[PDB]
Amino acid sequence: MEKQVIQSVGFRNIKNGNGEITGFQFKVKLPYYRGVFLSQIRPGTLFVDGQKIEKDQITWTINGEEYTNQEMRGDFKTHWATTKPAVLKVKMPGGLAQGYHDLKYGFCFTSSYMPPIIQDGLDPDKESMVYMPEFGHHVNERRLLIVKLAA
Amino acid sequence: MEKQVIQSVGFRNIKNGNGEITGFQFKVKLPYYRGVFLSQIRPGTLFVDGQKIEKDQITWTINGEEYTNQEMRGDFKTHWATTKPAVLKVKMPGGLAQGYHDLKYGFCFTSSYMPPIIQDGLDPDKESMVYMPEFGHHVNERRLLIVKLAA
Amino acid sequence: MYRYEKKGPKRGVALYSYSAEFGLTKTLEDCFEDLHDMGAHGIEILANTHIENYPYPTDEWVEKWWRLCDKYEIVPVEYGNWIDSHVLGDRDLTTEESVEMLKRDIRLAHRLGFTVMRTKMPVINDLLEPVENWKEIIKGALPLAEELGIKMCPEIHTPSNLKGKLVNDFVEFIKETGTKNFGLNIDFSVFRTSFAEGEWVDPNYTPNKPEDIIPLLPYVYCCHAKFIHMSDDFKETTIPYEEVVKTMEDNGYEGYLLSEYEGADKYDEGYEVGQTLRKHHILLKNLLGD
Amino acid sequence: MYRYEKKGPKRGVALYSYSAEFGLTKTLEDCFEDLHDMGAHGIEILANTHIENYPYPTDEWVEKWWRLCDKYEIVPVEYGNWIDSHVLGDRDLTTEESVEMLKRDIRLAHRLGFTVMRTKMPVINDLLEPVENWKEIIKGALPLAEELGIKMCPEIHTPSNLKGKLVNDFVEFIKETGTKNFGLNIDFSVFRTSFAEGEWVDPNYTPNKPEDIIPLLPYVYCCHAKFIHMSDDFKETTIPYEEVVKTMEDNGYEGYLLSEYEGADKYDEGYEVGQTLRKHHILLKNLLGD
Ligand SMILES: [Mn+2]
Ligand SMILES: [Mn+2]
Repeated sequence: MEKQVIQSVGFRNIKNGNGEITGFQFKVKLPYYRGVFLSQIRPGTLFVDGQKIEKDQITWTINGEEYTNQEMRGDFKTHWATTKPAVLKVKMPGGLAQGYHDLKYGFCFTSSYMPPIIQDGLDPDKESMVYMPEFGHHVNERRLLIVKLAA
Repeated sequence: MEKQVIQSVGFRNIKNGNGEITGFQFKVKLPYYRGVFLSQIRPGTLFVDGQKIEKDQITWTINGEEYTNQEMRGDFKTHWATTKPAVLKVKMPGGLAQGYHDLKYGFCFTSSYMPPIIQDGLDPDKESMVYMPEFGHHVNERRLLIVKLAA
Repeated sequence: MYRYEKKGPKRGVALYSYSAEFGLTKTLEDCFEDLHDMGAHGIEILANTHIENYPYPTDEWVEKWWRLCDKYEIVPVEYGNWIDSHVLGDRDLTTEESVEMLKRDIRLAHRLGFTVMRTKMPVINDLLEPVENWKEIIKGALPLAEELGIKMCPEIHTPSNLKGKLVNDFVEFIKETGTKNFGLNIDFSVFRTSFAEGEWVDPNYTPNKPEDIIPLLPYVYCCHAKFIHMSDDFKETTIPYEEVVKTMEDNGYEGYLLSEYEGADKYDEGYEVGQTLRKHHILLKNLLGD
Repeated sequence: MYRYEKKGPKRGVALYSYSAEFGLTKTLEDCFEDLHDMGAHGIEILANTHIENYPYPTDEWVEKWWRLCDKYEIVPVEYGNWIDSHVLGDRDLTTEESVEMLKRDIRLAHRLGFTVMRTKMPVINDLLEPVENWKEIIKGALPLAEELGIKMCPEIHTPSNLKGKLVNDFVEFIKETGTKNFGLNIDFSVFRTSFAEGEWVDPNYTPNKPEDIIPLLPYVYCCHAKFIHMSDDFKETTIPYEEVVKTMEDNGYEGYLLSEYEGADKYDEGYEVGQTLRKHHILLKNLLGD
């Protein structure tokens, strides 16, 4: 995989069955030195070309299975491995057009063994006071290309 | 593996059985977009801290098996894969001392499908006239560390 | 087994493009998913690069390969092999040794579902002509190739012209034998018109016009869509792509055009060839419809 | 099964050092061979990082693991796990849930041949103290741990002092129970004396003297050899390494000292942590003899 958190591979539109575009997906790698259980994850907010998209519009696919934020908040037995990037599927009718797109995504995860100053105010959309790179940045960006015909 | 041709992993001294140091090894990755057969390889000359070491002192280990330059020149059925770095074992009694060491190694390989200007004067110790990075440099360097007690 | 049945020319990628990345940052599966993001279905692999434990893969690996094809909707299109008679420094390989090696690659290509072979041979002069026994080598493998539905194709590329000796010697051979299992792979570098100021250009190279390909399309079974530079408007700035693709549409081509990118920035740090290829496939999709 | 029978303290590496590299440029086998180049035999892995398909590896993967240990002369020494009661946002985990998770990790650690567990627990205050039921959690797993020859050890590190509440509460527990399967892992950051001008230092941290460890060595089963900077003369420039290692030699220590490097340059491009570790192990070999 790639050093960047948002992966260049797996960024595409999503079709329906009935052929209609329902959204798009992209992969995020866990930027942690260890895996986490699903209930440790705290999905944040997406920005695509400045358009804001809330977490209630984004599901996580890990180990072949799709989870909602709610499903995930309760599952402390399913394990996300550092080497198995999660696939985020974003609800958006019509998808993204041909060409470039700027992505800004935020998420973080809990680490209850850390000092309690650190664990508090742990916001998936805002960086920690001091930055330790073994935990990665909560917010990451990437400029990626979508292949589609011109409208 | 690593982008550099000489690998940081696998650089160590070599013992005897009877405990005496006989030489040292280091790994080289094929910097080619395809694998080659053993008979295509043209081992060149080694420099360790400026000390020159001829190819008759260096064997190639590929696919678990050790080959001499002569054995290799005749074997056109054994295949070196781009993702399976070769292990070069260098004859040198006593090995290398504790600490840093500068390595300069040269080797190249034949590509009979290339224009015949290119294939001629193909010297394992001298770079091709024009440089195509899909073939790599014939000569590569690396500063690596050896773990040993002080003498 | 996934099948792609668009009529006319189809787009694909040649994994030679992922050349700085394969085995380092992309796996074979990463490359498949990268083609998937593009919507590309056709693929070209290199025998000595992408088949694990070449030349003798395991039954386990082969089945993993077919699973990847189904999972990402990939059609094995072209399989790139070498008949290296000069593999030995001390001697040429006999015709029989060359045929045994060629036949072996034909089997592997068929097992992995490929249907065209891009066969590269050692060259003996500066026109890039093959070893003199090349007619004998190919004639030795042609019955097996016809049985297994494979078409062997040498690659025509700069500086070779679409009407020089090299092409006509191959076309002559096809006509004398009558075989439908030997043919040509045209690499789009033969239509390149724009170069950089100060960029050296082989005094023997002359661009061909897109129409120059029309009498050869009977014999063209797969094309390398070479490309040099994609603008941020997703146009190729060195080759008359619209005119080449339209010529082939209008004149009955049903093969693939497989992206081949050979720029040296491939190997500069930070280069994202997957993005470059997506540019090239935005153009390709717009010209073909899919 | 390879065994390392040097007397006294032995050197090793904690794969947490390969933290920017694991899964990107080094594989698990690369890490083993990297320890081999160093002559290091002891290893520490992290359960949630280095066991494929954690928490349920296959019989195939486990046997590959043992083959790696034999092939590179690696002793599974310390196995790092988490008892995360706070894994759920809405509630704490009951004592039984915590013990079921701990017991599970004890089994996996034993199967992979490990003999010390570096157990990290959620913290409730700023002295880094464990969840209040920690005595109950450990007492639940102690019989299994004693059966399987494992020693569970929380890690003592800055700002915690070798004679603060945190250490003495653990030592008190060991004495009251009498268990020989609970104990301490001392991380060398507790002896750090030199810092940079302008480098913030926790007002609660005081360096311990190397002798401060002597009454605890009965309870120390594995140490993290933390280190900050290696000179080009292969000396550590922030911790009295000679004096710490000699104290432990002279006072009967037989465990490992496992290199742990946590610098942020780990994640800068071009950083070669394998070289940094070789520096650290040139020092370690010179102090120990092997
Ligand atoms: Mn080509
Ligand atoms: Mn530590």
